[PDB]
Amino acid sequence: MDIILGIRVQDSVILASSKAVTRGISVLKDSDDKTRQLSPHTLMSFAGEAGDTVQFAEYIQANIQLYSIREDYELSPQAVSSFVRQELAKSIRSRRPYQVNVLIGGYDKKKNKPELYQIDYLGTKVELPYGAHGYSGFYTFSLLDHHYRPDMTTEEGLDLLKLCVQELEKRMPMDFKGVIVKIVDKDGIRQVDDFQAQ
Amino acid sequence: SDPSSINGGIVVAMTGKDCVAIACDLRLGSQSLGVSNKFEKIFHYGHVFLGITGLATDVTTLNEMFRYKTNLYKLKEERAIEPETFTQLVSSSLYERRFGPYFVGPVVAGINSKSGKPFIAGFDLIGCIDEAKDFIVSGTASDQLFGMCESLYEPNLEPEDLFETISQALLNAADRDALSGWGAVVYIIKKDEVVKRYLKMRQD
Amino acid sequence: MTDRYSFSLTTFSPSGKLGQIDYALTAVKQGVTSLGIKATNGVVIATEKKSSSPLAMSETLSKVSLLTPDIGAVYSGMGPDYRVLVDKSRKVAHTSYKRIYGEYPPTKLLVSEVAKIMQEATQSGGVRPFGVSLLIAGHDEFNGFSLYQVDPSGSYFPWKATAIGKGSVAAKTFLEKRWNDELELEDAIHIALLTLKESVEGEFNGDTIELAIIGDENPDLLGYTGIPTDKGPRFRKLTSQEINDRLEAL
Amino acid sequence: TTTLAFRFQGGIIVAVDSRATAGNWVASQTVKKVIEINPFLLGTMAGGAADCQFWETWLGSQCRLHELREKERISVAAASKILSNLVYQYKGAGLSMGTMICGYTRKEGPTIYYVDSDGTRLKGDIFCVGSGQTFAYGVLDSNYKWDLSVEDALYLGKRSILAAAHRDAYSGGSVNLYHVTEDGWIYHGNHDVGELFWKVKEEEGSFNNVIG
Amino acid sequence: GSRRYDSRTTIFSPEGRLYQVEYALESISHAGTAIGIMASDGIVLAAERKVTSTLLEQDTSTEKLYKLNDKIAVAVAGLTADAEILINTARIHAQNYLKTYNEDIPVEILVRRLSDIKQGYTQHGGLRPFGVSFIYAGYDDRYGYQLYTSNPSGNYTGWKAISVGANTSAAQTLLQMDYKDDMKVDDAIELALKTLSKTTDSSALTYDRLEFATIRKGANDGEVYQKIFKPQEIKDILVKTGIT
Amino acid sequence: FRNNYDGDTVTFSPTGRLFQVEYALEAIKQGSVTVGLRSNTHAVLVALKRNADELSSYQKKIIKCDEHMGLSLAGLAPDARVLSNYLRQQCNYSSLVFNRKLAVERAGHLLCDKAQKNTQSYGGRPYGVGLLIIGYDKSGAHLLEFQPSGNVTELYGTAIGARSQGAKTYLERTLDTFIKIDGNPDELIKAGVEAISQSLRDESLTVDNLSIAIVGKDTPFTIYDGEAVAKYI
Amino acid sequence: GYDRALSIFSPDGHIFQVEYALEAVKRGTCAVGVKGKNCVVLGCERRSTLKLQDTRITPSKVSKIDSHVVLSFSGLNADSRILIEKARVEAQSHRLTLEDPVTVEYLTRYVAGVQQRYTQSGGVRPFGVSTLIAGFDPRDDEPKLYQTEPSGIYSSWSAQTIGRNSKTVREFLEKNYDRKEPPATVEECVKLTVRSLLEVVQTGAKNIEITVVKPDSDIVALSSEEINQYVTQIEQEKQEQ
Amino acid sequence: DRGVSTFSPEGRLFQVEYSLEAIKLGSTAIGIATKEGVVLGVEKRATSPLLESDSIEKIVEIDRHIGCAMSGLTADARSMIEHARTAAVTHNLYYDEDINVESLTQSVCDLALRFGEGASGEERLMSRPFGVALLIAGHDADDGYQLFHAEPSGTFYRYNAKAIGSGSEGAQAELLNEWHSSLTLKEAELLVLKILKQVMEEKLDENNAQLSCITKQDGFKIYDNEKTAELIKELKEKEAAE
Ligand SMILES: CC(C)C[C@H](NC(=O)[C@H](Cc1ccccc1)NC(=O)c1cnccn1)B(O)O
Repeated sequence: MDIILGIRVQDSVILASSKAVTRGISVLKDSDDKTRQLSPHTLMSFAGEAGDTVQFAEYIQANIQLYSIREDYELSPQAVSSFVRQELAKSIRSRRPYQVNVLIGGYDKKKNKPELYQIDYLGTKVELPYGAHGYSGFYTFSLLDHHYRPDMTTEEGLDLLKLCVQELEKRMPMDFKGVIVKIVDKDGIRQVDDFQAQ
Repeated sequence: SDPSSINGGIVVAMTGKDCVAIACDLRLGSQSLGVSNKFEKIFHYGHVFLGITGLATDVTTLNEMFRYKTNLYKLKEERAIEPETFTQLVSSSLYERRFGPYFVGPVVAGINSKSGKPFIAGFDLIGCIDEAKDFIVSGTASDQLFGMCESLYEPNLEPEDLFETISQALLNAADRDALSGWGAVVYIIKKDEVVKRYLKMRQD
Repeated sequence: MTDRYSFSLTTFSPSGKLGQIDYALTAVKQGVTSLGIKATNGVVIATEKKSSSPLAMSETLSKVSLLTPDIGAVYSGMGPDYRVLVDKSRKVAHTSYKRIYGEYPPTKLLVSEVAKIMQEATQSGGVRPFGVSLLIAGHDEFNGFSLYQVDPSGSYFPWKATAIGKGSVAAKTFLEKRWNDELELEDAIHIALLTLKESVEGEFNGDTIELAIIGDENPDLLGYTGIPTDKGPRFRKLTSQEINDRLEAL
Repeated sequence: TTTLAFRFQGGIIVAVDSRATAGNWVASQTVKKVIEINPFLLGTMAGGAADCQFWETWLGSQCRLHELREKERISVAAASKILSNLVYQYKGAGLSMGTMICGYTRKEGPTIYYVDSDGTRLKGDIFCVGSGQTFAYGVLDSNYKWDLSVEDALYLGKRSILAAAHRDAYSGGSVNLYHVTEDGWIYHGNHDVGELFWKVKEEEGSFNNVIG
Repeated sequence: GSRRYDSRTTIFSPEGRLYQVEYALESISHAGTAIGIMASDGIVLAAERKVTSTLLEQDTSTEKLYKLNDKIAVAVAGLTADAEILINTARIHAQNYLKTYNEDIPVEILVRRLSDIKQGYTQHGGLRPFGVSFIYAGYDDRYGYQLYTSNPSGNYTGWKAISVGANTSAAQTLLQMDYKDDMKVDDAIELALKTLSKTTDSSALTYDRLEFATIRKGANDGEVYQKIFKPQEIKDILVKTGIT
Repeated sequence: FRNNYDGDTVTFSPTGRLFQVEYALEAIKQGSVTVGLRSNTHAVLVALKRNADELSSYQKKIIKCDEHMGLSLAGLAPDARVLSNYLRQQCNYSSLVFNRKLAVERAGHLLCDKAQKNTQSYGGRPYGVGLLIIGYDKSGAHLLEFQPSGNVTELYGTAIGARSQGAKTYLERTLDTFIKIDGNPDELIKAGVEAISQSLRDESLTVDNLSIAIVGKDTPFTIYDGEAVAKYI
Repeated sequence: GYDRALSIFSPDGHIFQVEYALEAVKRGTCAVGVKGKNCVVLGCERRSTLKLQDTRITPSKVSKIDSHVVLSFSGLNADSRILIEKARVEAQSHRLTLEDPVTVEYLTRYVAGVQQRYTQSGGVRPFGVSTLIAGFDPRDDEPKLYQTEPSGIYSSWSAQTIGRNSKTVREFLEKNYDRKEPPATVEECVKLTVRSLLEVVQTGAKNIEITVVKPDSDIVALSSEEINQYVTQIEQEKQEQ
Repeated sequence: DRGVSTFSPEGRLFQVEYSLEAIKLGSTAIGIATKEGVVLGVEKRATSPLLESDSIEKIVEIDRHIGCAMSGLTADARSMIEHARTAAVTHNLYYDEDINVESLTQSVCDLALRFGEGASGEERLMSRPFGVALLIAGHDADDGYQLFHAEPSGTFYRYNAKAIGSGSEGAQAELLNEWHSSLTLKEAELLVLKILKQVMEEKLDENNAQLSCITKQDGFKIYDNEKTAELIKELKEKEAAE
């Protein structure tokens, strides 16, 4: 293990996810979007076992969308993350657990605060200013421990990501083919198309 | 391999003079990697306090489960659950999963609202109740906690003294455990009030 | 074979009555009088042992049953229906309460369980409602002493005092005159014996009358010693001799 | 096995080998590793012969069912997700398939999906699958342009399988070629490696190493 | 066989009505009236205890007002035993929601669910419906104070003020006349007691024949409080409003 | 009387009759006539097929159950499809498990027991079809009559359906002659076609109107229709 | 356990339980749908047996099944919730497996199939509900309107109405709707929809609700004032003659 | 009450017979089989001019070589078609070949008697018989162009020509006279259109009726409205010619 990073700045949550899909010996794809929009203001990134990954993400997506239609309302990021954790918590004691790790980034339109949730395949949840899954954190957590401020702008947060990705590109053994970066704020979810060279 | 050693974490409880205290560390880890330093392992239903050590996912699950059951209890009984009773509810709830247990070390602290009598208890992962008069210890530094407690402890301590004791017991046990620490929180429970203090400790 | 009665046998009639529940209550009306009275330091339940043969041994048929060490029951209506409700009440007190909080259920909750069992007989496929009304008396630490009536519909209500069955209307009236909130348990047993004498046709003694109390803990009735917090059931069935003693000061 | 599919200006090129092995035993040199799902849909086979052949023949039936039900051609996305979702039900049972679902609907344009028995489903322009995949990739990656002619594309496909048939012990026999446009797939023949190899060497100057 | 004795609880009448629902509704109409009034700063629930006696212990009693949540409560009109079955499942549903999302259940979600359970008894399983009508009083952070009503059909609707049980038509007319949108809780309390006092089928409206509750944002907290009125509290507030 | 006791198969009448079963029996009588008869070497089925219009097919009356066993039907055709199918499975089970051709007598007992279960249980119904079963087993040629009541009888000959009483009296009269018609298939069929024509009234038995079946010594159960029955008209 | 055949044939070949389910529809509040050239409008009446309701929280008559499809109905309210839920669930299921939202015809066929199933299954009664389903297929800019009934039959309509006095409003629409020239605009479509309800509702600012569905998931409900501005203008046409 | 699978004293199943009455109330459907194909026609019968008539689907494809027409409670036909399609596709999956028209019809008819409240024999969970009759038409290698009438009794008959629904007894007498083993496909189209025109209440046009055929070469086709309209021009011109 895909790179999965997240950072909560002043007014947004930024998610960066690696683009590579490698099966055994070959890199099959270099433009893979390891993310699902759960609702207009809630984004989920994921990494783990081959099939389980998308299967789990899409299943969560279907459920949140169902909720949205039934209630004509958008669940808070805290509610969505609690729902996801419970699903993973059941999963781990079933016949074949979902081997999927997730980051949930949401903008809570009720409070006006960004929120980042890290949940692993066991259903271990924690809320964080920044997080990662797999080996990513081994390089990135120290950079972020050093450079992170809670009042940082979205632009500052992107620079700090750029720093993290540079460190990963230098020291990680795998070629993860760069990241796709997405911002979650008051106005929704957008993709930075210019991270290949920013 | 050992679900009790993945996330790391300690909880300790003591009785004093007309008071009880319960403490935990704040670390949430994934083997060697520290993940969160804000992971509190003490919860409370009414005036009854519960700390859980062990696998974090089960720690969270069990909290949500006891909240659920104590809410229902209160609606039917029209009173808050008592420490004695809750201890029984924990035990039977854990034993219910005898051959597929929750990987946790629960700890109950509180003062009976009717009798004023201080109460603590500890459990194994399958619900065996240990109801000590002095202290209960739990977590990846339980050996260290037993050592600290067995020496530092004395009966009938005043809330302000009991605070100093339980804090030293926890702090010094945590610092000999790679998987415990990263912050610490202590609850001093008296009939009338409950005080909560975050301790200053090594961040390594 | 196979129960193919998967439909309700109790349904609403155009006027909105539930026929079978009414008819069950009618069966309760034909039943021997029973009554309960709540004192400050106890509760008494009483009824008449209406033996069906002088060849029958009336001790082998108790109408007053212990449900938990602090809770007792009595009824008016169909005896066999009552008996199975006692079996079930005793069991549910364990499965739904003791096996979960390590203590016996408070009176209201055990009542609440009984009532549910009776409600279900009113709605489930292929059954008839229970043909009984129960009086349940008990004690618990946090609610103190308490008397409850449970009817075939599954409804229950708390009482200071009441009577059910044959002479209930007369007996209820007699209790309204005699009841006050300062009654000691002995006084209540006295009121109970007076009230029941109006209902009994024949002999009125400790062999005919079945009476039980919920009062003080009885450590002599525990069967063991050594655990301070086990201070003995509060439920006590009075002996034939204990009744006759109070019938001389009547 | 080596199978490939790539998307270009002219649509989809699909090229596969035809070898089956049992250990070191060559079981067949004449396996049909392309399944014609419908006039506009192709599936490729890699891994377990039975698994692929059975579940892709089954896919055909599920697609035909769709068209009777919705009075319209199945989408490439929907077809692939059927096989994907089925295969995912069986995860861990030991199904062994590396598969490519290729088609040309109006709504999606020329479309390739990679589906395997791990439950992985990916959309893309270039895929090589099988034990000889890496060999096919070298040739394909170095000569691919969107702007290839139908003729050059067909040849690059055919030449890529030739590369893999040569180096990979478990690939070989013959090449089967397909071109896909909106009008439907067109078969472009069965080319035996035994004759294709010498032809290509002589005309191209490649395989200079081999004495011939 | 059995078919002989089947009342067929879930068929349509030729006029397209459901027999058992209608007869259940007829039973509800004889039950003690319950009133719900929503104000801007809170909600009121009031209900007349049907049939009473000197010996009925009112301190230990509850037949009409039930707590479902810390933020939701109901008033009952109909069979108490039937209501308790429904009340218990409602408490569970609330807790299931709370465990799933870590948020208290929005009032409508709970109401819709209970209404769905009732609707089912109307369409399959050949059982009699629950002889219950509910008034729901609750608060949540999406809609604020809310008042709902459900009946044996499994239909539910939202109200500023409503009544269930006996004499609803007279009571509805009275509430329609005196209710105003800018009402306070304290004014709502008075309206509910006036209305019950004007529709009782008893001589006079005494404390021992009532159950009373309020849902208030009690301003000094900046969080919502459910007050189930104790018998003495009803006796007091009955004097203040001028009924003695 | 009757109206109160004919609601289902689970109800006895005061005289001990089961009317639902008797009503099933009435569907047989309303069915088209079919005949069965046997020698010691062969067994023959002859059936008069019925059409709906002159634009309709004539509905098939003969079903094969195994290589040595088959049947003709009178009544509800779907019920015959269900019962022949069950018989097909029993014939099949005997072969796979025991490598044994099922005794015709044994097939008789199986059909009886299957029909019976539907005459004593609630929500079920009797079968509304009569069946004539012929076969050649280890004890020679056989003919069976199945009634939806469960009654199965072994016979030399019989007929069921509308106007069936004609052929039945013919067979009863012919008995001594046809029982001997061994080693000659065409003559046994001729006797069968002569039997079935004793039950004609409406119309004559035509080429696409006849259905005949034969089984015996060295003849696997075979169905004849149309052109192939021409030499018997 | 309970599998009694409640929907059976009677001697003349009718299924009374279905026929009676239709009677339940006839008692429901009226519902109407008209398709414009480039939109579909759904109109519903609000009853006046009782008034003192909370309109904020009371279940509205038009339901979103997905972002591009709406559903309205006449008949038993409770019964309709069961249908809406199954339809919403199916909509997400379709998006999950097909990777495309449902067509209006697909969704309509599903709801109708559920309705039919309840007319030949043991132990259940038919839905006392008829529905109008309206919207636009993914990536279509051709408006769709369908109707279902308790039997399970469904079909598409240029304009249709259901419920009490639907007979009246159908008449209006029949001699007022021209297929050659659908209402060219959202505005003249909404106006035709209100007009048809004004035949039956008999004075109704707060008694009429209107939902407008435009292509690509653009669905809006009108407020009382916006609706009342239509009622005001329509009654001026009558007096100017 | 009375069991759903009770016999009448005449030996008929009450529910099946009543079901047959429901079918008599349905829209007319007509099938004609020739050596050049089988034609299937139906009366659309819209209940209002606001109903978009082309959304009336009473002729459906089962497979490329089998189509069918329905009459009666048409909603009842959906699960019958679903079963038929599955049987056809399934057969092809198992046998790498087309299902025979007769085998397909038999499969559909097997569903028919699977109604009741628990009948001792197998699991018949369907509360009532289907209230729809079907005309199943197609081609196969062995027995050519075929027309079958599938009833809710589980029985099916093969027909040279057959009408079902409201005008069926009338239409059938007309078919009795008009059909011969030599019609061409064109003659059969015209003949369905003519018979449908007689029995229909409205004036038959290309909107209120629908034509279709199944030929060996092109499979099952539903004629679009423009094609049928020209056949309607054409039938009028020949009736006017004498
Ligand atoms: C899809 C099949 C037909 C093609 C090839 N598979 C086989 O030859 C597989 C073994 C294999 C070899 C290399 C990699 C994976 C699996 N062989 C078979 O399935 C097989 C089937 N029948 C007889 C003998 N072998 B392949 O993917 O290299």
